Amino acid sequence: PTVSVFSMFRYSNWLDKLYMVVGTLAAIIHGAGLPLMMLVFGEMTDIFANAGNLFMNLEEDMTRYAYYYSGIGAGVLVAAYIQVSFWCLAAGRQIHKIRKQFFHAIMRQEIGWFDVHDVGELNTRLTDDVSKINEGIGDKIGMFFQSMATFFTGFIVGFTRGWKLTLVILAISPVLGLSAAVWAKILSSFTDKELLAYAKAGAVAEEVLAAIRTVIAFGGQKKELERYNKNLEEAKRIGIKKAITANISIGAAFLLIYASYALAFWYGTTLVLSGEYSIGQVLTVFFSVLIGAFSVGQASPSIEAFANARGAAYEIFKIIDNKPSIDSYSKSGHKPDNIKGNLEFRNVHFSYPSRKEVKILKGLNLKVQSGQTVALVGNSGCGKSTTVQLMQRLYDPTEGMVSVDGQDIRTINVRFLREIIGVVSQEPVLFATTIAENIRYGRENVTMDEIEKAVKEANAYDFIMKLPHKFDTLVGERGAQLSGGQKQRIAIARALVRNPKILLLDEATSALDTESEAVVQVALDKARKGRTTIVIAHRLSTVRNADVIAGFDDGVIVEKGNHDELMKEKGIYFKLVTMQTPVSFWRIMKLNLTEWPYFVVGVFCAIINGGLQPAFAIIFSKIIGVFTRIDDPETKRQNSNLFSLLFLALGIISFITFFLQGFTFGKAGEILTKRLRYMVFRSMLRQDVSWFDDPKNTTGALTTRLANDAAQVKGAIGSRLAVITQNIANLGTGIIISFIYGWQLTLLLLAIVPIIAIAGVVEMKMLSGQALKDKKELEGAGKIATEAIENFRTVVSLTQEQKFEHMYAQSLQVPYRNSLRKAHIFGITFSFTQAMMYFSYAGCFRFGAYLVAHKLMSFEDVLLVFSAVVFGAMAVGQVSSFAPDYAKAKISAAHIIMIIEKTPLIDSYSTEGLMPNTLEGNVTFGEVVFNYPTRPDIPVLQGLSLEVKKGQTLALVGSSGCGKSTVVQLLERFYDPLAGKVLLDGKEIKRLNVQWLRAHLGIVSQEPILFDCSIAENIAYGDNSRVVSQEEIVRAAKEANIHAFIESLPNKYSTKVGDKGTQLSGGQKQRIAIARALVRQPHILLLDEATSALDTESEKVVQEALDKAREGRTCIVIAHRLSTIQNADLIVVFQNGRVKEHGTHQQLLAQKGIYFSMVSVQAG
Amino acid sequence: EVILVESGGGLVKPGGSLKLSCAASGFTFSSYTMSWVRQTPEKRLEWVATISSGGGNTYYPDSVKGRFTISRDNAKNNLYLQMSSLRSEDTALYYCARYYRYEAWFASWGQGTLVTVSAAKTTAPSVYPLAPVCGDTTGSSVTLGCLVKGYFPEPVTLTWNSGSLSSGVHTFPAVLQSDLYTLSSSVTVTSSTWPSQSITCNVAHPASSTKVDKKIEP
Amino acid sequence: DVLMTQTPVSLSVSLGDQASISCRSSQSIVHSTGNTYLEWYLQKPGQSPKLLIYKISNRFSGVPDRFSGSGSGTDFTLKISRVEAEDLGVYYCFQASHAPRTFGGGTKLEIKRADAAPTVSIFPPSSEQLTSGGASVVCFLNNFYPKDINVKWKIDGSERQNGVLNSWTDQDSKDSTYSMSSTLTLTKDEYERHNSYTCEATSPIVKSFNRNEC
Ligand SMILES: COc1cc2c(cc1OC)CN(CCc1ccc(NC(=O)c3cc(OC)c(OC)cc3NC(=O)c3cnc4ccccc4c3)cc1)CC2
Ligand SMILES: COc1cc2c(cc1OC)CN(CCc1ccc(NC(=O)c3cc(OC)c(OC)cc3NC(=O)c3cnc4ccccc4c3)cc1)CC2
Ligand SMILES: CC(C)CCC[C@@H](C)[C@H]1CC[C@H]2[C@@H]3CC=C4C[C@@H](O)CC[C@]4(C)[C@H]3CC[C@]12C
Ligand SMILES: CC(C)CCC[C@@H](C)[C@H]1CC[C@H]2[C@@H]3CC=C4C[C@@H](O)CC[C@]4(C)[C@H]3CC[C@]12C
Ligand SMILES: CC(C)CCC[C@@H](C)[C@H]1CC[C@H]2[C@@H]3CC=C4C[C@@H](O)CC[C@]4(C)[C@H]3CC[C@]12C
Ligand SMILES: CC(C)CCC[C@@H](C)[C@H]1CC[C@H]2[C@@H]3CC=C4C[C@@H](O)CC[C@]4(C)[C@H]3CC[C@]12C
Ligand SMILES: CC(C)CCC[C@@H](C)[C@H]1CC[C@H]2[C@@H]3CC=C4C[C@@H](O)CC[C@]4(C)[C@H]3CC[C@]12C
Ligand SMILES: CC(C)CCC[C@@H](C)[C@H]1CC[C@H]2[C@@H]3CC=C4C[C@@H](O)CC[C@]4(C)[C@H]3CC[C@]12C
Ligand SMILES: CC(C)CCC[C@@H](C)[C@H]1CC[C@H]2[C@@H]3CC=C4C[C@@H](O)CC[C@]4(C)[C@H]3CC[C@]12C
Ligand SMILES: CC(C)CCC[C@@H](C)[C@H]1CC[C@H]2[C@@H]3CC=C4C[C@@H](O)CC[C@]4(C)[C@H]3CC[C@]12C
Ligand SMILES: CC(C)CCC[C@@H](C)[C@H]1CC[C@H]2[C@@H]3CC=C4C[C@@H](O)CC[C@]4(C)[C@H]3CC[C@]12C
Ligand SMILES: CC(C)CCC[C@@H](C)[C@H]1CC[C@H]2[C@@H]3CC=C4C[C@@H](O)CC[C@]4(C)[C@H]3CC[C@]12C
Ligand SMILES: CC(C)CCC[C@@H](C)[C@H]1CC[C@H]2[C@@H]3CC=C4C[C@@H](O)CC[C@]4(C)[C@H]3CC[C@]12C
Repeated sequence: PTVSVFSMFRYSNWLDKLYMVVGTLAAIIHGAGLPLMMLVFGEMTDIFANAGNLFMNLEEDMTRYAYYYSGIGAGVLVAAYIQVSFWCLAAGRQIHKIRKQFFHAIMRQEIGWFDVHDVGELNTRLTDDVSKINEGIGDKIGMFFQSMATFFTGFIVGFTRGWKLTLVILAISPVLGLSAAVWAKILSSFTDKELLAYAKAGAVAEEVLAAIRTVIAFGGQKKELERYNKNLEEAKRIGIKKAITANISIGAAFLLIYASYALAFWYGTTLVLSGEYSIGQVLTVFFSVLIGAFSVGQASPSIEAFANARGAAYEIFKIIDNKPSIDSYSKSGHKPDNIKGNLEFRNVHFSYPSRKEVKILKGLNLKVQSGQTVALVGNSGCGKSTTVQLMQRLYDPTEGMVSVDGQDIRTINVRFLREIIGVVSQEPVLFATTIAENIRYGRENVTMDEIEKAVKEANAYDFIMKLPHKFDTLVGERGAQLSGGQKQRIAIARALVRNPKILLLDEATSALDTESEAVVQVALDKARKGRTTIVIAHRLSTVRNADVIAGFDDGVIVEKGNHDELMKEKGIYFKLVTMQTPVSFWRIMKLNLTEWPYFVVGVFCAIINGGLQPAFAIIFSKIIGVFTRIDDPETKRQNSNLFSLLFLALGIISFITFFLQGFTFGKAGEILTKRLRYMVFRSMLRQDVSWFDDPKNTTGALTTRLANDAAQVKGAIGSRLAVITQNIANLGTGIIISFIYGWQLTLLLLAIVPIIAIAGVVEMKMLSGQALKDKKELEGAGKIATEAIENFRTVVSLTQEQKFEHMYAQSLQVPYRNSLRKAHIFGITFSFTQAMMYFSYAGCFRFGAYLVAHKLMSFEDVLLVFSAVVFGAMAVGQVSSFAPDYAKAKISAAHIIMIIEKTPLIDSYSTEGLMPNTLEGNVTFGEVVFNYPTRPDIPVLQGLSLEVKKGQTLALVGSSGCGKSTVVQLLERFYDPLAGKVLLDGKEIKRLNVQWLRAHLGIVSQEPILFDCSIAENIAYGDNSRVVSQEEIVRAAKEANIHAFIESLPNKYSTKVGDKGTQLSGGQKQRIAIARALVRQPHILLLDEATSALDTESEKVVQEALDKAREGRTCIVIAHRLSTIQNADLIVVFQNGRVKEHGTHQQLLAQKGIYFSMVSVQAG
Repeated sequence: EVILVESGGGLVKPGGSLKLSCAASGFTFSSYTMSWVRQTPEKRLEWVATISSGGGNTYYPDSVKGRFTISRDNAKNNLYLQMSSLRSEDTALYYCARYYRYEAWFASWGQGTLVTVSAAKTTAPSVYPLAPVCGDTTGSSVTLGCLVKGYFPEPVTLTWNSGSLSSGVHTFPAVLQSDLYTLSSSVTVTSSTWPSQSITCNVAHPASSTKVDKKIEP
Repeated sequence: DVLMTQTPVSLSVSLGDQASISCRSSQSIVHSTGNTYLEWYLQKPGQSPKLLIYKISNRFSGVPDRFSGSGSGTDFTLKISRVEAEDLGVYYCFQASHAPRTFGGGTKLEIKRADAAPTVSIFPPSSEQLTSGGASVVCFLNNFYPKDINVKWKIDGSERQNGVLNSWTDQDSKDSTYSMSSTLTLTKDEYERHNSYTCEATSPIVKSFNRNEC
């Protein structure tokens, strides 16, 4: 990780090297601005003392010093600007370069490698790592150098003025620098700590919010809520301990600063009264050294930031440097000229590097001539798609050599070969760009005449003619705006615009109807005479007119020949053909009212922290006055001991007050956040499912709302109260004391108070390193990088690195132009505010010398007004900067309230309704129509009806996506239909009890989902509000034939299973799903794909418990395997939501319809 | 320059309380330590109090402690010493003082005020003329005199011709005996002055409001 | 308590020469900070004491540079040189190092000059005094030197009265002489009983009045 320091600046032109050198010099000069100011001030105090003791010369001398101050002001102005701007510019440019190259390197990558890392994590990683690198490079280095200069100038000034007092302060300086470092780190990392604390809970929250429909089906919302509560208690305890520690450390830092003031002034009075040092000289030395030793503390955030940058840089430069075995762009690739269609495969062995232990392929040998339509038939699992992906050189075979027209692929260019193989994969997805652009994505220079010819070959011009913006329609994300058939037809067109030499279709007519598939195949035979073609499909209507048909078995191509050859061969294909023939209010505190004690105490301490600034002035002023006036030694010694004691006491009570304020308001924030997270989670579990359907509410938005809004409400309330209190104390007292002691000077400084406050705020934002607005805005340009990799379809269809690499660069170009304007504007804003501080220092003290001159007010008074007003304003600024934005937090509280008071349609807690004591078990659907609330225009149902009696094994067979699980969601009270009538034993479900119907029945999900707990508990999951006996646990485990795999495992019924059963296999987690449904003992039982991933000996041992228990309970099984369908009672076939055939299985086998084509598919 | 002017004091009976106030002008009084010093009739000196500038530090020697309070009113630049329980020994002349930067305690002294503490009714003096036998022509001059006797307290004023005659005067210090003071003054004028124009002895005893002008006749 | 003692009390000096006063301080007067804080003061006859030196070496602003001072630890001295008749009075030492503060005993200066006989004059009692029952005869001895002078009263020539009230003025700054008055106080009856009283300054200086009134 921490290697190649000089390499992080590798992407740096000459201009950026210049910018960095000039910026660091401006930094060092800025650093030598505070110390010299303290020297000038220490001499001005000597002048005020002497002249007062006498003073008509006062004014004149002060004129001189005013010039000096103004001088330094201007200097620290220019340096400041040149520093900040220049460093920002350097970082800016480098970041841009890194960004633009990184995405490029990300775009080209072996597909095997792509399999190893997740898409989501990588995408996040790009942006987050680049922002971290920039945070380092930008300003942390310049601020480090400024601090280094401020520290060394401080110590040298302190050693030249007077060396003894600066020795003493060096002695207590380590403790001071360490305090500064700790304090800076805390302020910077306070927001980060919370994200680390909450993670353990956040995981469980994310799991259960992900699998909402499942957990709702199992009634186990309460138990899950319990787990979440436990993780919340842990998070609350961590956050409270961290609050105690942060505040004890800040309290101790303040106590140490005040004790340093007390020590320095005690020793300074011993010196001054001894005659060695003047009072202004003690001030010079002490302040130069104190400020020089605080500067060291600021360096740590900068050094820590640089280490982080180095870390992320290593992992990004690995991906850049990483050279894949197969590159997408090759200049050395040999390109052929007389490209004639010829395919040669010999001894081809290859395995996926994602799972290299399993070998799917054990050698395939093929020779395909030109114009030869070759079809390959075989069950899903032999790897037709594997051969398709092997063709385009998405990988390389581990054994043998493949060749295209004589010479092998291993010495010829990859891009030239990839452009001349038109491939359509299994699933098409329409891009977001306009359809003209999508069809243009084939090749660069295509005119609209070729476009119209290609779309008329694709026969996809009717739905282009019906919809507006016939070449300007922006299709939505992932082809959601249009239908699937139009999608696949335009995908065929998108392939055909390349004018290829070898055409490869992979399941090109999955969801297509009859006539469109027919005209598409006619168009395919229209353009097959000059090219070689390979077609993979499930429908045999487009296969029978091919050249050669072949057959996969265990990855090996077994049967070869024409149609009649495989007819007389009587193989598996002969079996196949024989079988075939908004609103926000101030009610965000009314919820935390119950915690009013913590606030009262917390307000009190609050005032005291604000009040400390005036006290420290009144003593500071007075302490300097002990050497202005003309008293004897003993009076000076006694009054100086008294005020030094007051410095110590102010420190001790500052410690106590900061600790108590922090601890109280922090426990208020913690308790508010706990209660909000718990209540919001509870109301989310109670919420309906359709609410989770809405696209505005998504699986992630809910997790993000939980972890941000619940956390920001505490800011919105507590921080607001504590900030207004601290500030009103600290500024009201200051302006009143200053109004009393001298009003002429107080008006002059009140005229400037705004700018000083704004300058404190700006410096606080610099230290806090608040995230850069520009990238936050630029987020709009990231969706390109997200989509262009997420799809991974046209990217495979065409290398597309140029088109999408350039669209990304182009979208990036706009925020870059704004980033430099931002760097200049912010440099100027920083420089002006600091220079204003120095000029204020000059103008206040000059006017004060004119006042002292005309005996209008003393010197103690001008000093007290200066401190209590000017630095009171600066403290107002800093504390108002720490406060979180009130508008963000107020809107957020309104959002949380919207969720909390949200009313669910289907109540889950109420018991009202129809509660009969008995039932029979008959279900009757009549004219039921259902439309999805997210898809109001697309009707999936058109008035179904069904009659189910006791113990009637009702099979539901149909296409993938014809309303198979819809009848389940209509039974389980997920979606109530708009029309139709459902009678449950002559009892309408809409009038019954809601939890009784969810209590009675029990189902197995379409995909098995497992909570993060032990398998014995996980398999048991399914029954609640009941004492769960372990004899029923082991009985269910024997009945589902999972008892073996449980008794085999160590800690057999305590074995911790991860998220969604990712540790154990799919057949086992499907079997334990069966054992989960089994403990319910339902009188109505539903099965949805009971044998999706299961062995043939395990299907029988699953079905034997079913057949023995199918008596007494109504059973409804929905699957694609015909094994459970042959033995069913009545069978219902669907077609676009319409019941086509119903009755017994022998009646459907007599009258040959579509169920005859369904049943007879692979039998014989 | 610095003008310090004391006022108060006079005659008081033991156990008594007095208030001496010294008006100070010219030197931004609110920024200077101020001390009070005393001098007894034995001609010795002592220290009696100090007070810091506009502040609360007060110091005292053991004797005066608990009986003497010192304060300053900056609104008008005043310094007040308030005495109580006056023992018979604090008869004295009290001078204000100022504090010099560079640490030199008593820099500018105001004019002394006289405080007399003794159980004795104010006795008015008897003023007697003093002249030679029928104006004796002595050399080339004439020495006249004036005798004030039986006077108490000590503060008494004597001038010749309202202050006209000052060149040849000899005012002798008062001698105390039997709780009564005696003082005398001489004046030497040419023979062509006194018998021609009469010389008058002006005597003022403030404590008894006594004021008498005794002409010197032959 | 610190006690300050000035060795020379009566330091008579010739006009034009150098005179030195020495003040010895117990306990080695030294403040904590390190400054001796020993100051001298001058008081002229009939005026308020004024500052001469605010420190052993430092001289107050306005003092002729002939007044010098030197001091080590527990001993200090003041060297006046070129004595001038305006430098006639009393010299005090003040120390502020210790928590009480104490002036030393005064030392008196004297401008040495030549001898001078007093201008004696005698005065009979006034008529007003004789009316009230008293008779005070006053004798003036003006402008003499040195101060050591006797005066004898002689009633009826032979008698030597001794109930007299003497009084001396301090050395005058102009001519450096002394003056004294002798007031013989007797009753009116004891006075009416004699008519021969004189005033002798001590080859004495005699002065007498022939009768009580003339
Ligand atoms: C003209 O000034 C300057 C201002 C600035 C800079 C440089 C300056 O050039 C010098 C540079 N930037 C950062 C440096 C900086 C350092 C410290 C603080 N904040 C306190 O120092 C303080 C905090 C208290 O609460 C946390 C508190 O009360 C508890 C009493 C505090 N300080 C005083 O009252 C104080 C100290 N020294 C004085 C010297 C002369 C006259 C008045 C003085 C008053 C704020 C900013 C921004 C502003
Ligand atoms: C959960 O509840 C809450 C808890 C808390 C807050 C808010 C809460 O709820 C919203 C906010 N709290 C912030 C208080 C704060 C603000 C700004 C500063 N910033 C400097 O202190 C400084 C920075 C320099 O640059 C980084 C620098 O450069 C040299 C010199 C600096 N200070 C001095 O020089 C100096 C000089 N004299 C002093 C005399 C007496 C006492 C302090 C003195 C300091 C320090 C503290 C902390 C706790
Ligand atoms: C930020 C600085 C280095 C650049 C701005 C101009 C600098 C060099 C000028 C402007 C005012 C000048 C200072 C003004 C007054 C003094 C006090 C004197 O007793 C020492 C020199 C010193 C400290 C000067 C040093 C040089 C100085 C600081
Ligand atoms: C990297 C750092 C050291 C560079 C900063 C330059 C600073 C430290 C230099 C430039 C001008 C210098 C100052 C010029 C004048 C004086 C006046 C003298 O009475 C004390 C030293 C002092 C105050 C110098 C201190 C050091 C100084 C401030
Ligand atoms: C581990 C700790 C003790 C480190 C502290 C730094 C030490 C080495 C330094 C810092 C302050 C310094 C002291 C400060 C002042 C003086 C007065 C001088 O006339 C004698 C040395 C002495 C007493 C110094 C000795 C060395 C010293 C103690
Ligand atoms: C590191 C800290 C927390 C531990 C103690 C360090 C400080 C407080 C110590 C280290 C050296 C110490 C100093 C050593 C010598 C002297 C000289 C003396 O005339 C006054 C006390 C003084 C000035 C001491 C004050 C306290 C002191 C400054
Ligand atoms: C650890 C670092 C900050 C050192 C802290 C120790 C400080 C607070 C200590 C060391 C020396 C101490 C001083 C020593 C003596 C006196 C005289 C007394 O009449 C008042 C308290 C006072 C003035 C003390 C104040 C507290 C003090 C200054
Ligand atoms: C009491 C008298 C003498 C002076 C008080 C003037 C008042 C009106 C001033 C002084 C301090 C100021 C507050 C200081 C800081 C903040 C935090 C900011 O986020 C909202 C405004 C607010 C709350 C200011 C409002 C106006 C304010 C309260
Ligand atoms: C912060 C900014 C806007 C302050 C505005 C400056 C003006 C309006 C103020 C600030 C200082 C003020 C001056 C300060 C003192 C004097 C001297 C007096 O004999 C005449 C008025 C005069 C000349 C004032 C006039 C008005 C004045 C110049
Ligand atoms: C910003 C607003 C609130 C105030 C602006 C600051 C001005 C108005 C303040 C700052 C200094 C002040 C001046 C200081 C002295 C004088 C001289 C007098 O003969 C007229 C009033 C006048 C002129 C004051 C008026 C108000 C004043 C000029
Ligand atoms: C009655 C007196 C106080 C009039 C002066 C009003 C001043 C002191 C008050 C009124 C409005 C206040 C400002 C309101 C807004 C902001 C922005 C905030 O992010 C920093 C504080 C800052 C800059 C406040 C500073 C203090 C402020 C300027
Ligand atoms: C706050 C700063 C940045 C702007 C205001 C600067 C002030 C300090 C400037 C602006 C105007 C200036 C005043 C202009 C006129 C006079 C009258 C003169 O007889 C005394 C000086 C005095 C009073 C000047 C003092 C300094 C002054 C008040
Ligand atoms: C704000 C930036 C961009 C412009 C620079 C502001 C300058 C010109 C302002 C800010 C502070 C002001 C100074 C404050 C005080 C004095 C002392 C006076 O006796 C002469 C004018 C002088 C020196 C002022 C001149 C003008 C001044 C220097």
